[PDB]
Amino acid sequence: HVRFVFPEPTADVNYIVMLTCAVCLVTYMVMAAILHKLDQLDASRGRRFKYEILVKTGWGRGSGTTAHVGIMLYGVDSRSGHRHLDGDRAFHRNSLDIFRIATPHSLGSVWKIRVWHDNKGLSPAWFLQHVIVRDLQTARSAFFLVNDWLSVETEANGGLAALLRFRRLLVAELQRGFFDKHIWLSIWDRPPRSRFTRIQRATCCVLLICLFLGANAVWYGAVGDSAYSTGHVSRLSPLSVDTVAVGLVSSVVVYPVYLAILFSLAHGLSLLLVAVAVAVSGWVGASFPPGVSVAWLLSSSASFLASFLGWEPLKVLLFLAKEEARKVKRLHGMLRSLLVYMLFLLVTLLASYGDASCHGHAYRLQSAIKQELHSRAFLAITRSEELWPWMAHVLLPYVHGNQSSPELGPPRLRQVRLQEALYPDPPGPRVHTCSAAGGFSTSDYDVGWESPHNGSGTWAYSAPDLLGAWSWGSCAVYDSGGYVQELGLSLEESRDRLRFLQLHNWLDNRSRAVFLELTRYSPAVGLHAAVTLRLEFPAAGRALAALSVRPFALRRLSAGLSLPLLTSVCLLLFAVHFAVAEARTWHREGRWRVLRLGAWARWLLVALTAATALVRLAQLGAADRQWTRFVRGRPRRFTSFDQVAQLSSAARGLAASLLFLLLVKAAQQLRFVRQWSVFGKTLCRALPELLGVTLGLVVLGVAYAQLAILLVSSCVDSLWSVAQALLVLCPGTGLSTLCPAESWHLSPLLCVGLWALRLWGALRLGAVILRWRYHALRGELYRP
Amino acid sequence: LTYGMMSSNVYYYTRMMSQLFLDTPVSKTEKTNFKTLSSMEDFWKFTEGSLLDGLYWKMADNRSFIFYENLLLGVPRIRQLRVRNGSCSIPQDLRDEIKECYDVYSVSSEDRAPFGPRNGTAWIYTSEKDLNGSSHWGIIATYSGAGYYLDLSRTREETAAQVASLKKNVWLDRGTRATFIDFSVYNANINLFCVVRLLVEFPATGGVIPSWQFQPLKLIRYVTTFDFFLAACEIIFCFFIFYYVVEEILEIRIHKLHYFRSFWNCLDVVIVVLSVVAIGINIYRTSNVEVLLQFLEDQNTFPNFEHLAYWQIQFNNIAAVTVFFVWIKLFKFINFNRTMSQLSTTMSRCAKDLFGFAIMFFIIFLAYAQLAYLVFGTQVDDFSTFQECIFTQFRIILGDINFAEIEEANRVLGPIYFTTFVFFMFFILLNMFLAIINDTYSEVKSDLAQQKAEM
Amino acid sequence: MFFIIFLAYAQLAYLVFGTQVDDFSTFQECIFTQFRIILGDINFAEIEEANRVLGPIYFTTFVFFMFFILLNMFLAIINDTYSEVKSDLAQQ
Amino acid sequence: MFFIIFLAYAQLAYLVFGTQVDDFSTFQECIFTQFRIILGDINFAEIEEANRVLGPIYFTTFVFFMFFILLNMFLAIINDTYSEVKSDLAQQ
Ligand SMILES: CCCCCCCC/C=C/CCCCCCCC(=O)O[C@H](COC(=O)CCCCCCCCCCCCCCC)COP(=O)(O)OC[C@@H](O)CO
Ligand SMILES: *[C@@H]1O[C@H](CO)[C@@H](O)[C@H](O)[C@H]1NC(C)=O
Ligand SMILES: *[C@@H]1O[C@H](CO)[C@@H](O)[C@H](O)[C@H]1NC(C)=O
Repeated sequence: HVRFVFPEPTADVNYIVMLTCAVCLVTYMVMAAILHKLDQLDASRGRRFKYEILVKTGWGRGSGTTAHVGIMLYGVDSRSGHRHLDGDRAFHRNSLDIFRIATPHSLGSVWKIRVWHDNKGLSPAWFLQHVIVRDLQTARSAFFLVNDWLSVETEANGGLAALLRFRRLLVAELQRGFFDKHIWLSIWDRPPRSRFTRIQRATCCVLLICLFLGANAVWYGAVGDSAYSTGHVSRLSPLSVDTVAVGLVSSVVVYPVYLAILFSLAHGLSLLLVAVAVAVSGWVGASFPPGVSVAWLLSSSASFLASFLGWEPLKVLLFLAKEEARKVKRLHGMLRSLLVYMLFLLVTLLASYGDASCHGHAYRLQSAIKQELHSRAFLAITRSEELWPWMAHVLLPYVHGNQSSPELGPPRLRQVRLQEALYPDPPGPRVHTCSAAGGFSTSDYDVGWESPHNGSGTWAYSAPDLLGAWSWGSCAVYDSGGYVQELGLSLEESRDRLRFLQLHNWLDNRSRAVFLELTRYSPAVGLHAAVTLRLEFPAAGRALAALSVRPFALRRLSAGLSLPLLTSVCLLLFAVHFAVAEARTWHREGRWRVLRLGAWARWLLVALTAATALVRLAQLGAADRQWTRFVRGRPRRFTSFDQVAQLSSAARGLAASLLFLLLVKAAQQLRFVRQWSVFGKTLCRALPELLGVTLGLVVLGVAYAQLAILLVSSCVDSLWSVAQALLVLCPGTGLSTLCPAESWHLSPLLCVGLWALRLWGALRLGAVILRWRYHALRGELYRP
Repeated sequence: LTYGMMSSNVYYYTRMMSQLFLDTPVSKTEKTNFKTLSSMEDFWKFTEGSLLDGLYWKMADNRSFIFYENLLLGVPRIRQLRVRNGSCSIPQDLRDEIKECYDVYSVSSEDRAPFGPRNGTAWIYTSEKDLNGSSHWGIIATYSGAGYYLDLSRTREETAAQVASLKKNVWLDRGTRATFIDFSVYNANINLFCVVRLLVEFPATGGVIPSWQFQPLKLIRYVTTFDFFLAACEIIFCFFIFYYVVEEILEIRIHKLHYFRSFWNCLDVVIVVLSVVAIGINIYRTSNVEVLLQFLEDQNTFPNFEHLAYWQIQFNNIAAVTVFFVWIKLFKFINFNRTMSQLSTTMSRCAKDLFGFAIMFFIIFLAYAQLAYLVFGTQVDDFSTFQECIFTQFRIILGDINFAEIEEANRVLGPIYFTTFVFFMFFILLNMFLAIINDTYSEVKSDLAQQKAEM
Repeated sequence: MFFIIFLAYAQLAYLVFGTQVDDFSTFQECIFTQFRIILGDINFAEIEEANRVLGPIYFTTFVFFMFFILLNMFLAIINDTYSEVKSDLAQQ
Repeated sequence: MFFIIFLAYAQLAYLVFGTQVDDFSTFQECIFTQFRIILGDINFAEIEEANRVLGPIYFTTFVFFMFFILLNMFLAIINDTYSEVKSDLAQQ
C-alpha cells in the first residue's frame, strides 16, 4: 500500500538542492581539468632510500639473464611498485649493475621487503646478497643482506621459498589494494601502468554523490505515505533512526547500479544518468518545507560518510625528476585546497542564500508599510504641534483599523526630558544640525510635571533594557530608557489618552523625542517588521523626522537545528581551522612576517567568518529571548524587536561580504590557464606606478573639491559664467539644488570629486601604464 | 518584409489609446491615474470613472466610436483571480487575536467556491478551458486563465449599473489577488485591430501594482496591392530559406564533418533556425483566425484576441533577432583592400584574449551585483532583483544613477560600494581591454608590414 | 564597421520598441537615441517596461560592446599611428 | 588645434540655433553649451524642434568627432611620451 505519489507542487522553488547540485557539478568540472593535467603529466612518462652501498653481486657464475626485476616494500604511508631498466650490457650473465633510479619507493626503515626477478626461461639459481643501501640522505634502510634464494621469479622475502599461507599471502594485500580499490581515496593513489585514466574514478565518485542526493530527495519528497515523513516523527532534530536509516538504505540500494560500471561508452551513460538524477532531484525539491531540507542534507552527509567508511573498506575483501615530483606534489596540494575551498563556498552560499524567497517579499512588505502609513506626510513635519493631528488622522486608523497584517502588540511612546530646557533661536535661517546639548533627565514626575506627594511620580523613568537600544539619531545616540505612554488598547481609550497627554503638557516643555514604534506581522509571507518613528528636536520649533521600517524573519534558537545554526557552526569550524593553520605557519616559518601582504588577508578572512557566525548566533539568541519574554503575557507589554532586525541586517551584510571575498578569490585563481596568467601578473607588476598615479589623482580631486564647493557655497541665485558651465556634479540631481546648508557631508564630496576625475579623462591615464606593462610581460614569455 | 510589417505611423494609434486610458485622472477632483494606483478604493473609482468615460462615446443602442474612428468590438470583459481562506498556517500561540490570513497566489491555493450572492458568472468559478484562456506571466507571479468573470454591456448606463451592483455586494475583498480588464477596437480607416488588456495585482503583503498592454494586429491582410506585394515577398523569402537549408545540408554532408571551427557556419545555422521558427510561428498563427469568423457572425460577445497578440509579439521578437543577425552577417564580405583585412585579422586574433579577460570581468561584475542585491535589495527599489542590480550597475557605468538614494539606505558601505565600483571599473578593468586590443593590433600591423615590405 | 554595427542595433531597436517608447518611433530617432545613450541621458524605465526580455538585453549588450570593444579600438589605432609617425619623423 | 575645431562648431551652432533654442542665443552661450555637452548634459529637444535637418547632423557629428577622435589624441601623446621616458631611463 505504498506505490508512488506525485508531489505536484506549486510554482515555488527550493534553492538549497539546486545550490548543492550546482556546487557538486562545478567542483567536478574543476576536478576534470586538474586530473587531466596530471594524467597528461603521467600519460606517456613515469612508467634517500637508495644509498652508496654495494647493490650489485657479480661473483656469481651464470646467475643472470636478460629480464626485469622488482622490489615490493611498504611502510608508514609509503609503498612502491615494479622496476624496469637496462643499458648496453642488456642484462648479461651475472651482470653486476650497481645503480639506482629515481623511483618513488620512499619506504621507511622496516623489515618488510620482497625482491622478485623475472623467470627468463627455467628457474635461475642466482644467489645475490641484496641491493644494499645504508645511508644517503635519510638512512631509510639497513646495511644487511639476507641473500635468500626463492623459486623462479618468486618474491624472495627479507628485512631492511614455499610460504603460501593466508597469514602472508592475503595480509600482504592488506597494503597492496587497500587504497587502490577504495575509489573515494584513490584519485591521488593510482599505481602506474594501469587502465584507469584517473577520470573514470572521478566520474564514478560524482555518480555516487549525485545518486546519493537523488535517492535521498526522492525518499524525502515522494515516499511519504506511512508517517507523513514530516513533523510527526521525522523531526528536524537528529532522531538517530530517521536521518541515518534513510542514508544507509539509499547507499545499499544504489550500490547495485554503481557496481555495474567498474574495472568507452560509460562516460556518456554516466553523464546522462547524473543529468536525469539531478533533474528529478530538482523537480522533487520544490515540495520541501524549510524544516526538512536540513534533514535531507544531514541524511546525504551521513550516507556519504557511511559509503566512505562502511562498505568501501570491506569492498577490498571481495636531473629532471625532482621538478616532476615537486609539480605533482603541488598539483595534489592544489587539489585538496580546491576541495576545502569548494566546501567553504557551499557553506557560505547556504548561510547567505538559505532563504531567498523572503528577500523578494520583504521589499514589497516594507514599501506597502511606508505607503500605507503616509511616510511623506510624516517626514515633512516641522512643528511639534502637528504630530498629534497626524497621529489622530493616520496612525490610529492604521492600528485599530482592522485590516491585513495585524499589529501583534500595542504601540508605545517614549520620551527623554533632558532637564535642560533650551532657548530657541528665532525662526528663519537654519542652525547647524543641533546644538546646546546637556544631560539626560532621570527623575520621576507625577501628572503634569515635577510634583511628588506620596511616593514615585506617575510618569516613571522606565529604566532602559539591558539589550536592544542605541537608535543612533541624527546627532545623538539614545538608549531604551525614558518616560513611556502605552497609548491604550482600544480606539476609544486611545483618543482619551491622547487628549489627556495634549491637555496636560506632556511634550510642550522639553520635547526631545517621542519614539513612536510598535511592530507588525505578516503571516502570508511569515515576516515581521519593526517600524520606528522618531522626532529629534534640535530646538523648539525645529523638527527632524525619522522613519525606518526593517523587515526580518523571527528564527528562534529554541526551534531546534535550524539551517542558520548549522551554517554558523560550520563557519565557526572553518574559521578555527584557518586560524590554526595561519598561526602554525606564522609560528614555524620565521617570525615578524606581518610586514608584507598575505599575512593580513588570512586574518581578515578569519575575522570575517568569526564575526558572521557570532552575529548570527547572537541574533538567534536575542530573538529567542524576546519571543519568550513576549509570550508569557501580552495585555499591554511592548517587548520591542528592533535589536533582532539590526542583528539580522548585520549578519546578512557580513555573509554578503564573505561571499564577495570568496568570489574575488575564485576569480584570482583563473591564472592556472597557460595564456590567461598574464593579466593578473601585470596587475601585480604595475602596482607602484598605479599607486603613484592614484596619489596624484587624490591630490587633484581634493583640489577640485575645494574649488567646487567654495563657489557653490556662493549659491545665492547666480554663481558665475565659467564656473557654472565648466563644473561637474556627481550623478543625481542634474539641476543643482545649490546652497549646501548643513549638508556638506563627507560622502557627497567624495562622490563629486571621484566623478569629476572620470569625466575629465583623468582615470584613463591608468591605461598609459597598463598597456606598457602588458607589452613587456607578453614579450617575456615568447622569446624566453 | 521588415519595412512592410513595421508599417506607417501606428505609434500614434497606441499613443492616443494609452493617453486616453492611462494618463486620464480617475475623477475630476482626484489627481491619481491608472499608472499611479494606490489602493483598492482607487481601483473602484477608476472602474466607474475614467474607464467608462474612455470606453463609451456618445454620437437603437448605437455603437461606440472611441475617437469617432475607433470602433469598440463587442463588449469588454472583467475578471478576478482570488485565493481561499484557510490556505495559510499561523503559529498556534498566535491563534487568539488573528483568525484570517490568505496565502500568496498559487494554483494549489486558488478558490473554487461560490461566494456572496451566488447568481451569475461573477460569483461562480469557471475553468480555464471553459474560458478559452491561458497564462499571462504578470509581475508578481504567473496567473491562470480562469477565475470569476463578467461581460459588460454595449451602453454606458448598463455597464455602470453592473459595476455598481458588483461594488455594492462587495466583490474585491482581502482574498482577491488579480484583476483583468480586456477589450478591442478596429479603427477601420487603416486596417489594424487593437487589443487592450489592463491588469492589477494585489500582493499578499498589501498594495496595488498596475500594468497595461496595447497591441496592434492585422487579421484581414489581403486588402490592397501592397498586401499582395508583401505576400509575394514572403513567398520569395520562404524560397530563399529553403535554398539556404538545402545548401547547408549539402555542404555539411558531402565533406567538412567538423564544420564548426569557423564562426561563419554557426551563424548561418543560427539564422536558418531562427527563420524556420519564424516561418512556423507565422504559418501556425495565420491559420488560427477562427475567432474572427466566430465573432463576425455574432457581434454581441467578447472576442478572444489574446492568443493572436501573444503570438504576434513572439513573431516580432524572432524577426527582430533574425534581421539583426542577418545584418551582422555582412562582415563576411567586407574584405577588399589591405586596410579592411588587417582590422578583421586584429579582431579575430584578439577575440581569444578578450574572452579570457571578459570571464574574469564578468565574475567580478557578478560579485558586485550579488553584494548589492544582498545589502541594498530591500530598501532602494533599484536592487530588488538580481537582474535589476545588473542593469543598475550598467547604468552606473553610463552615469545614469542617483547617488542620494544609495547612501541613505546605508551610511556606511553605501559610499564605499559606489566609490570602489567606479574606481575599479573605470581605472583598472576598462584599461586592460585597451591594453590587450592595442597590443594585438600593434603586433598584427607590425608583422604584416614587415613581412609585406621584406618580400 | 562601427556604423554597420550601429545600424544593425538601430534596426533591432526600431523593430522592438518602434511603437511604445517614442524615442525609437522612427529610424533616425533610433539613431539619435543610440547616440544619446552614450551620453547617458536616457530613461531605461520605459524601455524596460516595454519589453521585459530582449529590452534589457539590447541595452546591456549595446553598452558593453560600445564602451569596452569599440572606443578602445579607436584609441589603439590612434596610439599606434601616432607612435609610428613620431618614430618615422625622428629617424628622418 | 582642438580649440580651432571647437570654435568652428560653436560658430555653426550659433548661426543655426541662435534664435530659437535659448542655449545658443549668444556666442559665449554656444561655447558653454558645447562644453556642457562634452560633459554629457545634452537636451536635444529644442535642437530637434528648431531644425529637423542640420540639427541632428550637427549633434551626431559633434559627438562622433569629439568622443572618438579628437579627445583620444591627448592620450596618444601622453602614452608615447611615457614610453619614450621609460625607455630612456631604462637605457641610461
Ligand atoms: C592649469 C595648470 C594645471 C591645471 C590642471 C587641471 C586639469 C583638470 C584635469 C585634467 C585631467 C588630467 C589629464 C587628463 C588628460 C589625459 C587623458 C585624456 O585626456 O583623456 C582623453 C581626453 O579626455 C579629455 O576630456 C581631455 C580634456 C582636456 C585634458 C587634456 C590636457 C589639456 C591640457 C592643455 C594645456 C596643458 C599645458 C599647459 C598648462 C600650463 C580621453 O578621455 P575619455 O575617453 O575618458 O572621455 C570621457 C569623456 O566623458 C570626457 O570627454
Ligand atoms: C475564514 O476562515 C476562518 C477559519 O480558518 C473562519 O474562522 C472565519 O470565519 C472565516 N472568515 C470568513 C467567514 O469570512
Ligand atoms: C469559448 O469558445 C467557445 C467556442 O469554441 C465558445 O462557445 C464559448 O462561449 C467560449 N467561452 C466563453 C466563456 O465565452
